[PDB]
Amino acid sequence: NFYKDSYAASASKQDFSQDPSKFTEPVV
Amino acid sequence: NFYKDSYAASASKQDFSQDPSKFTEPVV
Amino acid sequence: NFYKDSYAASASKQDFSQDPSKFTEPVV
Amino acid sequence: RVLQLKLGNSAIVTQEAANYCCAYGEWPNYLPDHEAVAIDKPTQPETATDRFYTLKSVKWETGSTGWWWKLPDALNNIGMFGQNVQHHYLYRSGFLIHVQCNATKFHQGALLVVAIPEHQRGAHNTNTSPGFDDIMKGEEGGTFNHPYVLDDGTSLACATIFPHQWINLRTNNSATIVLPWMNAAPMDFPLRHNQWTLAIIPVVPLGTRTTSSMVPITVSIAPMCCEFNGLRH
Amino acid sequence: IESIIKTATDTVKSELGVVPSLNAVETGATSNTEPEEAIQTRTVINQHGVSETLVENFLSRAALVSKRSFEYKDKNFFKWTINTRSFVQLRRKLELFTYLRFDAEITILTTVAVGLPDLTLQAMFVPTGALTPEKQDSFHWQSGSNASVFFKISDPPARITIPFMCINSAYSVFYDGFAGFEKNGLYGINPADTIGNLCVRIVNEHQPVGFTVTVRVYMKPKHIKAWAPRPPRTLPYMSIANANYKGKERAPNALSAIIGNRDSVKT
Amino acid sequence: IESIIKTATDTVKSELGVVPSLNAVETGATSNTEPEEAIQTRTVINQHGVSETLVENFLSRAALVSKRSFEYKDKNFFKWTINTRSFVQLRRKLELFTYLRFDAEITILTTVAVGLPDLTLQAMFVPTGALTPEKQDSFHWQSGSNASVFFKISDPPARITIPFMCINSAYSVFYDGFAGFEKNGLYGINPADTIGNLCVRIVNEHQPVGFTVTVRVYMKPKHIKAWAPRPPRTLPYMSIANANYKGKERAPNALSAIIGNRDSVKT
Amino acid sequence: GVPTYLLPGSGQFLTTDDHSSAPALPCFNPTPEMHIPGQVRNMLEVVQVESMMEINNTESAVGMERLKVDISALTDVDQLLFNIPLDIQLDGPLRNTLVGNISRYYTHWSGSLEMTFMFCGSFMAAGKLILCYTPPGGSCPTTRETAMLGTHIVWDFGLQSSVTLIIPWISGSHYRMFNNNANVGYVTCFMQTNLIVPSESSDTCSLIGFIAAKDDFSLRLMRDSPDIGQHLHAAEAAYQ
Amino acid sequence: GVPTYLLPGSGQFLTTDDHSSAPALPCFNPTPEMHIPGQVRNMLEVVQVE
Amino acid sequence: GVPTYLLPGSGQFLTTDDHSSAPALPCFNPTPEMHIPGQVRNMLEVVQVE
Repeated sequence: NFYKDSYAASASKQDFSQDPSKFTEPVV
Repeated sequence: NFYKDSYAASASKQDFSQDPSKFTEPVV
Repeated sequence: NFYKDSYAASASKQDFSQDPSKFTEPVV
Repeated sequence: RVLQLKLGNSAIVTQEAANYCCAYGEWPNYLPDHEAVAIDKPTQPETATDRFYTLKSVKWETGSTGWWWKLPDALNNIGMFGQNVQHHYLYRSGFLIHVQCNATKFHQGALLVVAIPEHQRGAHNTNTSPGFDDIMKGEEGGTFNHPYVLDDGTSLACATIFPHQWINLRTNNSATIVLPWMNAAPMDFPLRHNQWTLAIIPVVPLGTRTTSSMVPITVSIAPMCCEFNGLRH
Repeated sequence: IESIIKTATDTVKSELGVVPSLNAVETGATSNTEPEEAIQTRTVINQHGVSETLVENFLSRAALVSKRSFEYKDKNFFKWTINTRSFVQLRRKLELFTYLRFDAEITILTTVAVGLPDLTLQAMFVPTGALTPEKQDSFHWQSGSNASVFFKISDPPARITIPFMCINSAYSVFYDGFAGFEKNGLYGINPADTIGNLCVRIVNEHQPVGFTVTVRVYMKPKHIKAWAPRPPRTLPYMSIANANYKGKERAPNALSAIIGNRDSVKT
Repeated sequence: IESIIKTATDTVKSELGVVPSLNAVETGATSNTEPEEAIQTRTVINQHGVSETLVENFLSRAALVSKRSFEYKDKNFFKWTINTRSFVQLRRKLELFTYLRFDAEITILTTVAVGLPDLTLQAMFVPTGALTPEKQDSFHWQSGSNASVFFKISDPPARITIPFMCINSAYSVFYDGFAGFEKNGLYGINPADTIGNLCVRIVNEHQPVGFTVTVRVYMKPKHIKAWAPRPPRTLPYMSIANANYKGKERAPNALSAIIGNRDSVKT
Repeated sequence: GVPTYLLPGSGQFLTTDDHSSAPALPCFNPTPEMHIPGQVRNMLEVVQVESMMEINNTESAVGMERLKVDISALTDVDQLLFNIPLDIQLDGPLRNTLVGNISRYYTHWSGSLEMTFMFCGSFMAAGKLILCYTPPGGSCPTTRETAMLGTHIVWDFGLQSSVTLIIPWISGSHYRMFNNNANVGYVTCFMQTNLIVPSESSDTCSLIGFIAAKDDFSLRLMRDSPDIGQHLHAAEAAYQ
Repeated sequence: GVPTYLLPGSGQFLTTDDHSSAPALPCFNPTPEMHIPGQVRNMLEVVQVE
Repeated sequence: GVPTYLLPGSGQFLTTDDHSSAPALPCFNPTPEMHIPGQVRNMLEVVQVE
């Protein structure tokens, strides 16, 4: 990215942080 | 900027230094 | 390579690691 | 293993069911300071509105399609919650839905207690959008017209992706869903927008040898962590 | 407990006459009896990458969201209100979520149908809360505030990133509610979620051309976040605005029967 | 014992009346009696690089794998199932291996035969397990999932790298076996090894043009690995699917005689 | 004065590229993020979740009846109640699921499935069932005496209202391929015993089965979905 | 010999861009700044006023 | 604003080039390699054989 804005950048395909539990086990 | 002149550069959107007081309180 | 993927890169002409023995001498 | 939820002045005799559903794994809390928008100090009732508003018992016969209540549309007249909804410009409140069904050991049946966020309903077969008196129902609460597609063209078969429970009349008799504030805005309008939709659909219908069998379903909503801004009057 | 999951999970091996206890579905819990516990297994180091199922990769494709031809000699240009609800392939893929937060990315791609002329185009993005041009040559086209973009035909296609425009934190995809505050305001429309109005005209003054300009607008949304997934819509659509459902006369994807039939359940 | 071999091997010098012992071919062993041992030699530092015989360099050339002309006024476009078996020059060079693992690299190169028009093309890659467009203008062309690519004529040719697509670890070049599980499934076809279906159309609406578009698809496979080399096929081919053999009526490359004859073995 | 030259593939529009483009609104301050519950950061989080199977995908089952299998007293001992083919490619009981409808955006799939069958009779209603898992390749069994061999689970009603059943991932290839197939597997269910209700409970008990993908599940090579695709009301109204 | 290729959106004129362009007058010595009172550096300074 | 200029031989297709091109399928997870016996890494391994 050489643009001054941040949303102008390429896509961020790095959000590997899952949390499958919050749908399968939404309990307490 | 790769031009030798300085005004040829991109815009400088970094002047965040406000002073609202000099219009609202121009008193002594 | 400036692409995010790895197969998009140029060819890797660096695999000089031969093993001629495994065809000429496949014995034990 | 009999139990008594005491919240506010209201109190419900319940069964201890395992695993009280905190929807999407979150207990509801107040609006944090770094996410607020309205600069004025919001009113936070702690026992006036935080109480079990129990709606009418609804007759589950052997041919019912389901029941749906929209929150807080069901509670826009009831109690001190309706004395703030109709006196504030904004609200923010999670909910704690306790759906209890009263069967014998002989009745068969199965219920899907599910809380659909932003259940934008659909009208069957017509290109006219659903009217204002077709979405907002109040304490009465509507009835599904085509529950198999959740009245919006989606599928009930996939509807367990939402926060859901089960009332299987063998295993249990009560459901409990605890709801956080699900919205794209920190606060929203209490007469223009329904966040959730408590949907109770009979998957397996009711049955015993007397074919006139009816079982009532009790539904009780308590708002958790109420907030309100913009007090008129 | 969130955890970085870069590959699909591994399988430990398993071990006679063991006695497991119990299960519960009715609490709303997906059963997490392991393949280790229920049946015999072996050691599998699993190297299948989950990356293509990411919510970024699932939606950041440049789907064609508009294809509008206009004749040059609205007439003489087109204005287009931005929605992803145009084509049913992308919309069902977006109706899998309740709240979506993305930065859009428009790519206007221009052709000329019937010596083929070289022209200069203008693709002005007018966000909602401003004035769109009615005529082809209003003074709204040289509005120096609106983020216009000039581009030829014989060049690579023009491409601009439009940021996250909503005043809420996410676009409400569905909206159980009513726009405005009066009872005739329609159901399922949020005024906050409106992107803008992209309008494209041909800059040149009127040429004796017998040519048709076919314009294609693409959108690869990016920096995508998502919230509260939904059941995918099975029935055919009935409009762009409301989620009305009709069903087909025969299975599959009918109102009575979403799945196509067979002889019997036991055959 | 694998060892990095960057140049061809060196020759040590050699030394009267020496007595070497024995040999064995019948164990399957190539005889490794050195040039040092069998005859007189001298010191040769050898500097001939083996790099051009690498399996990368032997196959990573952009061979033309398709040349399909279509007439614009399937008709109006072409769809092409990807195989390297099209032209016999590249296939025999690939029939030198049993299992091949490569990342392909497509380069579509477009010309216009009979003021020559400037057009925009679309080259959509539809992998197998999806829908290819039957008509020129189906809704399959704006399928936002398939990796389409738009390119003009007057510009450098379009170029995309297609990854290793197979669900196995290598493309089975030959396949001693049968596709599917039923007895009419054909011999020598692996369903796993299918690359995809590249299809190219002209984007423009119908122009009064009396022009022919000749399209050439190139493929320089790269990141190549290879396994189990094979004898090169000497006989002329009979199809693309099966490895049937016919032979020619006269030597060389005949069924009875691969090598051209001479008078006698002793002449 | 940098000496450059254009490669082939210059000036192309590749509809799957990823390149930083020019912003429309400069120094646009976006609306700040706010912690909305239930963020999906990977679609296998959705596929992990249970969802219902239409086991009764037949004619003479309409709407909600297509989800449940009715066990009467007319169904005798060792009668096949249902078979569920494990072809998520084929348009059968697994398509209208979370695991089905998200996998159809993907050509190649791997990983293990997981069924769970909930019994919805009366409390007093007791009786046995045998859920046998046929692997790929093996044909569907027709008798309990054949179903007693493979991978069965003898399940009793009065003792247990739900049975988890693992479909293990068995394949020679690292994935399967969705066609534009032959026995990914089967689960069948036989009446091990009769159905026994007392004289007041309903003599027609019902089952509903679920399916969820397990934690080893994985998907690649994104296609477009076969389901949707086509009149659209107010479609031209965005322009006019 | 740098190997480059053009992206889409090459050669466009975006009327809100911010790119360093070519100067007209080279080594132009501008008239030096002089402290004029009441510099507005943000328009919310104006909106703050009654 | 990098000042560039095109060399001769720009925009040519040389059918023996070696340049990193654009990928078709982004973040495509390829099928992982598996040790198949008898890997040829140089064709002189074949020519060495009787």
